[PDB]
Amino acid sequence: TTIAGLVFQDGVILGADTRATNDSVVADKSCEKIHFIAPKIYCCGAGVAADAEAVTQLIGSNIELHSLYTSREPRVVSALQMLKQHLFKYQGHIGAYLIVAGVDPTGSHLFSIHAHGSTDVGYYLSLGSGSLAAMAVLESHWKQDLTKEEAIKLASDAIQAGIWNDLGSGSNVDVCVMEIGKDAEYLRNYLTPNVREEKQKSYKFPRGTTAVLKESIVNICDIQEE
Amino acid sequence: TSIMAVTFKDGVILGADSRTTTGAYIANRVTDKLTRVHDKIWCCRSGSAADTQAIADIVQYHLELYTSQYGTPSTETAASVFKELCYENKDNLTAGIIVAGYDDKNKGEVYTIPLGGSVHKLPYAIAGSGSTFIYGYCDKNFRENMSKEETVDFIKHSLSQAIKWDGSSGGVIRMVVLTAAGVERLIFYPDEYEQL
Amino acid sequence: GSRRYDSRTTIFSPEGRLYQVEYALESISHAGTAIGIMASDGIVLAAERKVTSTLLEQDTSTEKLYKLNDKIAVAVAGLTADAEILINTARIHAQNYLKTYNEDIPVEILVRRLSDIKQGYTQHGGLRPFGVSFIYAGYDDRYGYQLYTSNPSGNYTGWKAISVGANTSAAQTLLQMDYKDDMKVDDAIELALKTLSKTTDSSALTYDRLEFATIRKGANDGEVYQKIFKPQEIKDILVKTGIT
Amino acid sequence: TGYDLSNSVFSPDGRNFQVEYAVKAVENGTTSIGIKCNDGVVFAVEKLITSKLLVPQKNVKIQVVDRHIGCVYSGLIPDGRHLVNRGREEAASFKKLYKTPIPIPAFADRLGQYVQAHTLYNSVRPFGVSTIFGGVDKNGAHLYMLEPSGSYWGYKGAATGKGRQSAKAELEKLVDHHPEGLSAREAVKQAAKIIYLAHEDNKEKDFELEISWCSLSETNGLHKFVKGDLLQEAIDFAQKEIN
Amino acid sequence: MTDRYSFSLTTFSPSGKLGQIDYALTAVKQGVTSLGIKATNGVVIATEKKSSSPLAMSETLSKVSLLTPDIGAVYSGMGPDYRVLVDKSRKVAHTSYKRIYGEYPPTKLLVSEVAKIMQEATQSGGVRPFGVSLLIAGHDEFNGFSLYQVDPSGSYFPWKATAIGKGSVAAKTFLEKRWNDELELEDAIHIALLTLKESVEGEFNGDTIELAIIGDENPDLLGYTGIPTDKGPRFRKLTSQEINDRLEAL
Amino acid sequence: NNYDGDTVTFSPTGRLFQVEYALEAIKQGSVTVGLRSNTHAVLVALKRNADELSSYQKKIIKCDEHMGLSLAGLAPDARVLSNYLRQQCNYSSLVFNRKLAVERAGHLLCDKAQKNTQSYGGRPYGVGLLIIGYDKSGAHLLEFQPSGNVTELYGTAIGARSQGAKTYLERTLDTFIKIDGNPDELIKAGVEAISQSLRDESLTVDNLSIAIVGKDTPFTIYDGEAVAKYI
Amino acid sequence: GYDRHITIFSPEGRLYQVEYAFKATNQTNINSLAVRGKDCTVVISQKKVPDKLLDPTTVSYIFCISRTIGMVVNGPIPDARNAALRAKAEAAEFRYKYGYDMPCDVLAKRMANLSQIYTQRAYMRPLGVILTFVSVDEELGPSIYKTDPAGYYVGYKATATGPKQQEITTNLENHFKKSKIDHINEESWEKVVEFAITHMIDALGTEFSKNDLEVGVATKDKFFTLSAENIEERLVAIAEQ
Amino acid sequence: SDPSSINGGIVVAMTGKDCVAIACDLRLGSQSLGVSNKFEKIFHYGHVFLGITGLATDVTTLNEMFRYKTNLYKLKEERAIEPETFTQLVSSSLYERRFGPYFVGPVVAGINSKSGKPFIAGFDLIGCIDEAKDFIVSGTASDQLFGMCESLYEPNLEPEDLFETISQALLNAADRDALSGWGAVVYIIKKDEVVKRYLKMRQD
Ligand SMILES: *[C@@H](CS(C)(=O)=O)[C@H](Cc1ccc(CN)cc1)NC(=O)CNC(=O)[C@H](CC(C)C)NC(=O)[C@H](Cc1ccccc1)N=[N+]=[N-]
Ligand SMILES: [Cl-]
Ligand SMILES: [Mg+2]
Ligand SMILES: [Mg+2]
Ligand SMILES: [Mg+2]
Ligand SMILES: [Mg+2]
Repeated sequence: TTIAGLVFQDGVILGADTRATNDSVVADKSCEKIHFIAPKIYCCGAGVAADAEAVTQLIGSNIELHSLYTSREPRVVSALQMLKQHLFKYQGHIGAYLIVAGVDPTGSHLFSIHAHGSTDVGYYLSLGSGSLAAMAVLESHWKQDLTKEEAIKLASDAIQAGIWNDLGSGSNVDVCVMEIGKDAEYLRNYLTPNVREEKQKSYKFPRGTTAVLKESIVNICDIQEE
Repeated sequence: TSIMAVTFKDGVILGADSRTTTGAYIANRVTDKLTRVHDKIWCCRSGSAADTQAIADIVQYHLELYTSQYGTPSTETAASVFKELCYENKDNLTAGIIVAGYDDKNKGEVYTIPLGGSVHKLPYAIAGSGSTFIYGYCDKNFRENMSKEETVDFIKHSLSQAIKWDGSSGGVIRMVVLTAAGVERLIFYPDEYEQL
Repeated sequence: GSRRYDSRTTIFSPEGRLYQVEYALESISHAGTAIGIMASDGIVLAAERKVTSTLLEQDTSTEKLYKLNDKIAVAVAGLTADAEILINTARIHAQNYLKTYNEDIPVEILVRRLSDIKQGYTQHGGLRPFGVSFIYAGYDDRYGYQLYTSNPSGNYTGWKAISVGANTSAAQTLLQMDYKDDMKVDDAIELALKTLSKTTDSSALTYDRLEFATIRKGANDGEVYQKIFKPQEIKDILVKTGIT
Repeated sequence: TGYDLSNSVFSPDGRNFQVEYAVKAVENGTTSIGIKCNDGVVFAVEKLITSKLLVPQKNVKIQVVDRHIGCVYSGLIPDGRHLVNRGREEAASFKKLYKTPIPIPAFADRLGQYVQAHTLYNSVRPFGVSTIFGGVDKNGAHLYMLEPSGSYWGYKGAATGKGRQSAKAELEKLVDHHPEGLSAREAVKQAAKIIYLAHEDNKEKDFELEISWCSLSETNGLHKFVKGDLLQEAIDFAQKEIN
Repeated sequence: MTDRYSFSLTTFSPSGKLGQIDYALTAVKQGVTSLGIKATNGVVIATEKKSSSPLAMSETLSKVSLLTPDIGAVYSGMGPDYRVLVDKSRKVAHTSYKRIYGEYPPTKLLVSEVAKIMQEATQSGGVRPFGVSLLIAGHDEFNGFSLYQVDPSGSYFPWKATAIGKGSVAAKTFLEKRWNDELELEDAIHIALLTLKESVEGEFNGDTIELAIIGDENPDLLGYTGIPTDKGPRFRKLTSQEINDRLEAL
Repeated sequence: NNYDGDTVTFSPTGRLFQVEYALEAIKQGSVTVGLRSNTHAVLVALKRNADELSSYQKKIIKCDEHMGLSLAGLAPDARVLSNYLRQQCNYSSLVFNRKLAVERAGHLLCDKAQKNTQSYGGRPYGVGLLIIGYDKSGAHLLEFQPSGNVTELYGTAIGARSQGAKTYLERTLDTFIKIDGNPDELIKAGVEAISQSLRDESLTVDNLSIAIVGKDTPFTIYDGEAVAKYI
Repeated sequence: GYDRHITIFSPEGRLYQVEYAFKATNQTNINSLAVRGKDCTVVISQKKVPDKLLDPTTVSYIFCISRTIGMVVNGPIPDARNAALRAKAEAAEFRYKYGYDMPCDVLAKRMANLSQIYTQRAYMRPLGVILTFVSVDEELGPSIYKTDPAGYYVGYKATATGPKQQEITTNLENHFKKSKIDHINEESWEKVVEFAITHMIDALGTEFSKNDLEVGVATKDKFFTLSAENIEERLVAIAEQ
Repeated sequence: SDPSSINGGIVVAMTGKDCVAIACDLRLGSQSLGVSNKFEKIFHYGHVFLGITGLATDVTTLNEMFRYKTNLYKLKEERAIEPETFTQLVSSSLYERRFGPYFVGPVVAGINSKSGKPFIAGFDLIGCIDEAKDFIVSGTASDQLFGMCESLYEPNLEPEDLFETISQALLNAADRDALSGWGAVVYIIKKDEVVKRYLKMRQD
């Protein structure tokens, strides 16, 4: 996995690749690692996939109820504090590594959360097996007061560095842009640099190639009736 | 990590590096290890980042609730709450915390809480992996009732050496000054302190 | 202390009756009549809704007839909210039995379980009993078609035809007069509707007032079908039997 | 009617009659007082000598909490002890966590909330004691008085029990005649006098005076009982004033 | 310091009445009029903002509440009881449904869960019933639009249109005359405002009336873009201005 | 009247009727006397029989080697409270290698009795106790009432007709307090005191129960022919 | 007639214990008032020290709940302190869990939900208090939110509580009918306090000394109570114009 | 020792044009010993199909669990559960055992009755959802199935072509795994008809 987050002039942006792996095999070629928490708060996940998914969903559910209760827009610090306190409780056994970013009445925010419950504040961050490839790019090119156009370029470049150079990371680039005073725009498959090339042959078989012992109709309906 | 708190004439100064490592990878090179549990009671964190954050967050909560009921807590009271958490959960924590604070009555006070959960009130304290390299230096150069400028230089030179020799320490030298005048944040960059 | 305010819901009267059970039965006597009639080839459940308003959305409404599983249904008389608590328990018990034995729960076993729950509220806990009487209509491969009733006491009994709710005295006399053992579902449908039509406190019996259901072993290829009648279908069967 | 039969029931007035009935038990008890002085507090109490068989100086009524707080009470004596036992647990857990000994206002609320909790349910009875307590903390001397309702305020002088009106009148004179303040040793003498004057309400049986004090100069801010020569000096001063 | 009320406070009287439920219904009768009308392409729920003081800011007191993005609720009776029911209803929609199935519950099932909560206050130890009747309007994919009433007993009924509280008898007669199965949402809003005017004494405007709809999906109110399947909340509370506009065409 | 249904209810004059009714059970109980000098402390108890076939109900219980009590009222409640005292005496010895002070024992009984008077469901204890003991500050005599009130005394009596014995001790105070290093004369004074509370019946050999504790005397109970000496 | 002793419905649909808790509210015979400025929220309350033996510095019905939130109570002090301690605990726990300071209106709602529970659950009695919360909220600005024994709560432009609340309420109503705004258009809190005191004097028809009042002021990022000398300065300014 | 490979077996699912296919082998073993050649791994709850590989006791348990849950769903909702909703239910139910998981590799397959859209999904043992457009694989020969599917598959196959592709993917994968085979079953699922076919394969 390669996930990153960086801040720009009046916003924060998250990036992520789309490859989920089981050991050395590619389980998923188009998985969304950018998780929804609130309309304007998003979370990138690395580590154990089910853990990263479940924890963001749970905090997202609790954030929604909290928002209803208080009649206020949820804050990124609330998501951060709830995530870290949950992750800390489980002592790293929930192996979720997250980059949380969003906009709220306080402003725009960017945090990282580790599975053991530690949190960081940063202007640019990266997590997962491709974090070093991504951080190399962010360290070379990040500056203050980036425009949105520069920020999307840098974020996607950081994710790409991971895609190419890290075996853990691959396939496509997802991005989410959270800008102050605007709707957050979620850009799944922002880049598609790894479309499979056309195959040499078609392996569509002649019908009747497979030997069959029995056939039957399955009754899937309720009550066959009189 | 390299951290220290030093009492002086007008109050106390906390000092820290900014490096957080996961093995040999620097996970964060601009970490803020000086953390606020009350207006003029701060702490320096070393050991498990998860654990020291979790503790500091609980202490901040306790002192906030103390303040609602009984007014401003002493620095001793803050150190006691840190100690209580560290000591009672010593089997599940890796936390080395220096607590520093300013009362008007007591002036500058420094308390160090190492791994065990013991408390030690000191004129100054050093801690973290990089502190080993500056026990000699700090013992020879520390004086009581220094000025603000002398204490800033003492911390700057000390942590400069700690950073130089410890790979686990590095980045910027952050400091927080606690006096009657208020709370002042200072930062010192590599180009400044490396040439000392 | 608190003792002062305790109604003591689980005590005997000097005569040896359970006050709250008796008063719950009095409550149930005012509820809309429900009739169950068991035939050789199926069971009928008919029931009268209580709250005639023109603005009640009848097609999505369910106050009387509930489904427990594919083989067993109930007709309710009393507090609907109380009944739904018990119904969800019964639905779970059926699925627990199915998970354990890999066979659908026998009708009597489900009925006993519910009746045992109701009983508990009359003997311990200090809570009010459930103000509900059920007619259970069901099928299994042991006894075939079965009708039961349970009441707030937790007593249950088996029936060929039975009524609960309002005017049960009048209703049970009329059923006892016209029921026969060789009867069929179509005849039982007619008997159920005729009985309600005479015992109703309303001026006339109409489709918007009724909930109606049949359990038939007259599904395709010897299976059992539960039919909860839609409003239009109740209106058709009222015209067919000649009541409207 | 029936509003007075159960604790925590509001009458149509807005009153909890059971608490007001607990006050009657307090009013029935012996006289106890508290005097705030310059750098501390003085507590004194009337102990009715029911019989010659009572051992003198043994049935001690005033109780210490932690090392710096004194508590005295009038009414049902066991209820007072139960409250002090709680106070000691509160003062211990405060010191355990926060290191510093419990401040007097902090301590006052700990008792206050606990007594108030016994007016919230019908399963408990209100406390049949008014408790006068106080001591010296980091912010100086404090004297409090705590009623069966959970109500408490800070006081210059406090009094409760059967001789409270008599005592209160005497305390009010001291407040008027000493605006700059009263010394610790003066307050001991005046406390003795006030208990002696307040004994006209319990005049049938003779009594035994008991005094305690916390003072920053005289006891190092610790609670101590007034004993021996200092006690006898206060009894002599009190005996002189009544005659 | 014990809860000793482990016995029912609601019990059957000799006549078969559950007194506390009847008395809760009497409290609902005293409460301010609220109503619900179901159209073909929507539902409307409405009530009077009976302001307890003119110094009070009646905007802060929401009588009409969002439970889920596609389900809304209004009440008549005791406001505090309603407020806590809305809190529990919102939560139960997550715990007993969204966290299991990854989608919001349909109207009838959320209603069933609220009904259950109210039923339990009618039988559990040491509690009185809730002193509210709720009108819950909602939409879901397989049931379409729906309107439900929920009483202190825990009983619930689906309605085409109804009213509860103060002037409900007169209001229900008014709705019977006006309702048909071919109403558009705007027609239902119009009828709602007419019906509600009869039970209101004083001022009748957008500031003294609360009105919400379950209608079309509002992608503008969603807050984000990039997921085609999430089209936005069907619940929408009408503004003070939006109400006043329709009161001119009244 | 209306305020005597349970212990949790104050009357309009600030009285706890259930506690006062428990106090009444003590007055119905058989007389027992307690008294002490500087060296020794003595319990004397008039035991009560059901009829001529029955045994005489035991009135005195040992709590430790240096402490014990006599009872008047509900004997099962005395058993509970004495057992509690035994445990507290034992806890002091095991944990602190320390004999429990008699004053502290009284404080413990007060607080145990108090909890029953403030909480619902419970009832007050229906028994009065006279605790004697010899500790690090010499001889002691306590009187426990189930209201909670414990009182350190030179001498006292509780039970039916106890006022006669109590008046005698009040007169004799100056004499019996001086009976130091003479256990037999102190017991005599206790036996003479309890005699003032007798009517019709007199002190026989299986009627009388005496106990003593002192300087070099463990708490020991005398019954039967052991007390014939003092009749 | 046990429907009047515990919190269950009377035949009329009433909770008599809630109604009698409202009557306990006025047992102190103290009137409170709260108003909003531009940058502030001011709360004033009558202070009556009838006994000369009382330490007047400890007689207060205004509480500092959090740094941002203040709370004035109308009702007996034991219930006031019960409510104060809980509100403090709730405000601190909120900050710990959710990472930002508890808003005034959210605390008011929380305390009101707690009050509701006492009206539904039999074993708990209602607290005989009306809680007026004040802050300068970081989202909503100057805020007044009031809770009662029924569990009802609502926001206010201004409010008054006590025996003579109707007189104070109508006085304030009439002022805001003139100005046609939801607040006191005044820059400094000092002048908003002067307004509050002046309009209480007019409404109640009584003059005040420095020891007859008790004042609380909410500004951005702190709530604080005025000393007797701070109030005296306020009273001098009122008299001088 | 490794629970997921004691009993063995495989499930593969594929999408086609207005259809889905789900297939499984029939082997149940105790490591090397073959025990049963009739152990089907594909179940159905209404029109939603669930294949489950892994530890056989959990395969059976989860089938009984999802039958239970979908039956109660149907009674309350008054409609059969859809593939997308069921997928979330499987995920929920697996993750609630996060720290004592069922050792399984479930595969959902079905057609949404309202939208008509073909749907397949796979999960790890703790409920992470892989919602593939093309195919899902599971079991002890998952590597082999990935290799077969990835080359053999092409989108928008007609039901009777899709049958040949999924069958050849299963069979040839199974023959390279010691713990899979011993017979196979292929379900071809269309919006309102489902055909079940048992395949002839080598019995070693
Ligand atoms: C990259 C993280 S990494 C290896 O640190 O670079 C991605 C992040 C990610 C992918 C997908 C989502 C979608 N919700 C979110 C985040 N993570 C992975 O590739 C990690 N992969 C997995 O966790 C597997 C996902 C399956 C869908 C293939 N799951 C497993 O391998 C589990 C792990 C596990 C099992 C038992 C106990 C603990 C952990 N089982 N196996 N084999
Ligand atoms: Cl709440
Ligand atoms: Mg270095
Ligand atoms: Mg109550
Ligand atoms: Mg093989
Ligand atoms: Mg083989």
